[PDB]
Amino acid sequence: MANSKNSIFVGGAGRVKQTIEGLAQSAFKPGQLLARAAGDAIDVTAKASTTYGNEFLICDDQPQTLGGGTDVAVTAGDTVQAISVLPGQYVLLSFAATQNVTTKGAAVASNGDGNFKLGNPATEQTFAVTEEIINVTTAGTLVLCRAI
Amino acid sequence: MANSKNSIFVGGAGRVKQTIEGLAQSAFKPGQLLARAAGDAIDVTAKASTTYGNEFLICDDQPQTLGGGTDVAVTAGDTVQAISVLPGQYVLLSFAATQNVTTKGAAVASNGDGNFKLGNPATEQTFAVTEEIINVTTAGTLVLCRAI
Amino acid sequence: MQRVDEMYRLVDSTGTGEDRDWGNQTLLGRLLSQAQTVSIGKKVIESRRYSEAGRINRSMSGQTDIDMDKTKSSYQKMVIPVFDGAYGRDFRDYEAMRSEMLPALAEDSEEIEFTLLDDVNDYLWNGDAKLKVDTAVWGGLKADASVAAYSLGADLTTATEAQVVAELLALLDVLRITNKKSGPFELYISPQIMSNWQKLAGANTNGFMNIMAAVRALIPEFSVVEADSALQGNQVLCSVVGTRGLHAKIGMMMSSYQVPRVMHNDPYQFVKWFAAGFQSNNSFSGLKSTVYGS
Amino acid sequence: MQRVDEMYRLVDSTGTGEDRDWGNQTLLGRLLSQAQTVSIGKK
Repeated sequence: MANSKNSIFVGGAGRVKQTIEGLAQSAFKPGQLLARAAGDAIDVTAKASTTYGNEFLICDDQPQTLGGGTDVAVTAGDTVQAISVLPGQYVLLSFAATQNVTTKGAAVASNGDGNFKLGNPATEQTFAVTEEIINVTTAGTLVLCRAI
Repeated sequence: MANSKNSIFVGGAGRVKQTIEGLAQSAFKPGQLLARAAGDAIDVTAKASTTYGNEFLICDDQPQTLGGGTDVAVTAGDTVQAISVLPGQYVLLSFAATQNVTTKGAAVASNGDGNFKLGNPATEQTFAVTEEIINVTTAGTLVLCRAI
Repeated sequence: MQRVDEMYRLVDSTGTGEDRDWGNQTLLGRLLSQAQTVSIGKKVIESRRYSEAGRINRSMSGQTDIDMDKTKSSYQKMVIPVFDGAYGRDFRDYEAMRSEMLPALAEDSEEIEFTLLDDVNDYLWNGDAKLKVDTAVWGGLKADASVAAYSLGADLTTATEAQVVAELLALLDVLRITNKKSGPFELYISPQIMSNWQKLAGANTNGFMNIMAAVRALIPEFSVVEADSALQGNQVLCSVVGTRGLHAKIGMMMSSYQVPRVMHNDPYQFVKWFAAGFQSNNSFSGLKSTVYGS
Repeated sequence: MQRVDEMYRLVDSTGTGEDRDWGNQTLLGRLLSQAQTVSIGKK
């Protein structure tokens, strides 16, 4: 595989990431959309797809010295290190099933389950823009996208 | 007070601010929403809450060597040094009355008077995102918010 | 010089800030002076504790089968978090204040450094339940499960001289009797009691003596008896310090640096950061070593 | 040492012993210091 996908923040050689720490509530996989809640705990979003004003908050992969990878799920009830995405960076998202990415530059909406999808940019908040031409069929595949 | 609020731009230790100079028209307080007008003069916005496309332009505190603080109002008809907020920085805004901030991450809309409020992110432009759990009752209190 | 509308006032901008407290960082000043320095990156520090073991046979001649046994081991966990803080001014201001010789920068480096240690002092007495690696929370010196909780009966702010020593030995006997610990102890008081330990001792009549001088003679096995403002009211704390009791491990010592300026109007910024962690001892059988009074 | 799955635990090997009692062997510490030494075999 010439496109190795073992780091969820691949967005330039001079751009550092912005980290939002917090507590866990469930066991999600790295690369999914999050939403902070009451107390100081983070979990999956579970908001509607047609709701604006959400912050671009994805789950960073955990450190190598804590048993973390791009497919290892997080341990519940602990400190999950996340990423707030600035506009103009590339990040590996995680799409849903049965959608093909044909052109580099389509709009990336947010599904209600914590994954992303190609939606019409007239009724949902556009988070990012596609940057890789692949076709996915299993829910949970990593697709490169630019956050602008 | 462990949360000292005597500088309106607290947004990281490596991020510098973007400054928009201009003339004054009124005597506003630092931390309010502005809007540039004809000539080269700045004042309070006085646009509707349900209007998009506005630039994130808040009033920086004036320099220490000109009688400036986080509560000292500006002198009218002079050079007001302001701040254009890039996405991904924390700034001290100024909210209106009778609204409590419970969860870190709510949407920050703009009231018509030059202050901010927690509005529904479906009919107004979302400027920033809350970052402090406090309850305000007097209009003109400084609340930390991240500009994404 | 001055103008003519300002010849009625003379000024002196020598400046004087605030005074901190009374007995502010007496405990933390002793822990961070006896601390062991580990490398940064080590988030969890495991210390081993072993047991006691043995069998003894006896006879009158000396020819019997001699038995044998060996010692077990167990482990204990702490955690090392990182603290940080920064400060900074703009460009037009600091070039203006350089001319007047008002410092305004070195009198900030001596000011954030006090507020930096205040949250460590907050962490030591109140552990935030959001730095946990596997099971190595800290919880704080007044809510931890590694700290013996003992409820006081008599209020030490209004009691006489006799009820003080009668209820200070009942605190020390949760370290000599029901927890089997020995060695030199230390005692820490709230200032609402250290002030009220100056009233009249009713027993001694050879003049006037205070209760505080009746504990620095009656209980000689006490290394220091100081005040610390983290407690408040009717609360005390007695424990052991050193490597066998309450101890601290420093990840990275307190260092400071300046964010470099690129353009001509880059604001001045400085950063101070620090990393250390705390844990009270616990023997292999499970005998605690710190008592927090009420 | 230190499998790279963990590599985050400074495991120390000191031991930190086990404490005595306060008044464990005070009497026997005085008897065995003033004792007379006889030869073995004398029962």
